[PDB]
Amino acid sequence: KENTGSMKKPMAKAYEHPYNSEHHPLNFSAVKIAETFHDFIGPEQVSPHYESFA
Amino acid sequence: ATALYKSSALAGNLFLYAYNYNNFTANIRLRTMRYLFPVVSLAIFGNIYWDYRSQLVKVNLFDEYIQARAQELV
Ligand SMILES: CCCCCCCCCCCCCCCCCC(=O)OC[C@H](COP(=O)([O-])OCC(O)COP(=O)([O-])OC[C@@H](COC(=O)CCCCCCCCCCCCCCCCC)OC(=O)CCCCCCCCCCCCCCCCC)OC(=O)CCCCCCCCCCCCCCCCC
Ligand SMILES: CCCCCCCCCCCCCCCCCC(=O)OC[C@H](COP(=O)([O-])OCC(O)COP(=O)([O-])OC[C@@H](COC(=O)CCCCCCCCCCCCCCCCC)OC(=O)CCCCCCCCCCCCCCCCC)OC(=O)CCCCCCCCCCCCCCCCC
Repeated sequence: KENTGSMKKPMAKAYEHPYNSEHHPLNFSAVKIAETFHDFIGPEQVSPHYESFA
Repeated sequence: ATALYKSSALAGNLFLYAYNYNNFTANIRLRTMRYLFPVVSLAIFGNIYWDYRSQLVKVNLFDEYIQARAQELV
């Protein structure tokens, strides 16, 4: 009997806010400022060498 | 040069509002900027054009006088 089960059709989509995006988030937080910050300073500059540059 | 720079800096503010349009428009914490950004923009435009317009008037007054006074002296 369990094998005979089926699945209902779910809703197509929920509400899509016309003024919020992943790159331009509507509300503010320090998390998004952190993403923009580490994109500016770039990722950790990992050295492949065995001795320091200086 | 001064009028062109101050016009580009004003255009820069319009980009800042356009680049952040969704926040200035939908977030109520930024309503005061949405409401008063254009008033400041007009007051800035007015200063830019006022100075250019006044300078233009004076240059034309100066040019028409030296021509008239010169012919009298001739
Ligand atoms: C027409 C011809 C003219 C042009 C000719 C061309 C010449 C152009 C010159 C370019 C030279 C090549 C450039 C190479 C890279 C930059 C130089 C460098 O050393 O980088 C490697 C050096 C470390 O080498 P590393 O092995 O790759 O790093 C391994 C570790 O990650 C590091 O950390 P660690 O702790 O894990 O490991 C040990 C660490 C231990 O030591 C340290 O970590 C140093 C600690 C410093 C950080 C402490 C906090 C202070 C910083 C706060 C930030 C303030 C600035 C920002 C805020 C204002 C916004 C602008 O490093 C060391 O081993 C000793 C330090 C290196 C020797 C001492 C160098 C002192 C001067 C360097 C700083 C410049 C000061 C300003 C001078 C300029 C005056 C206007 O990087 C730095 O520490 C900072 C670099 C920033 C330098 C900016 C200035 C560039 C101009 C360089 C000219 C030479 C200096 C002239 C000053 C003379 C004063 C005595
Ligand atoms: C060491 C040498 C020194 C050289 C000095 C020069 C240094 C470089 C300068 C760089 C800054 C200037 C940028 C020049 C363009 C460079 C191309 C570029 O953007 O990089 C590649 C850039 C991609 O960036 P990516 O680095 O590859 O990756 C970005 C990530 O994906 C993330 O995507 P994202 O979209 O979020 O990234 C945005 C990205 C790129 O954002 C952009 O979309 C670039 C567009 C920036 C427009 C600048 C304002 C100009 C307003 C229009 C004036 C038009 C006048 C003529 C009108 C004729 C028609 C009547 O970054 C920026 O937003 C740059 C903004 C720079 C700061 C501007 C602050 C202004 C206030 C301070 C004023 C100071 C006085 C000077 C102001 C001068 C103003 C003339 O390419 C594009 O974005 C393609 C855009 C395609 C659609 C554009 C549609 C037109 C948009 C116009 C906006 C209209 C605003 C409202 C109207 C205002 C007029 C009344």
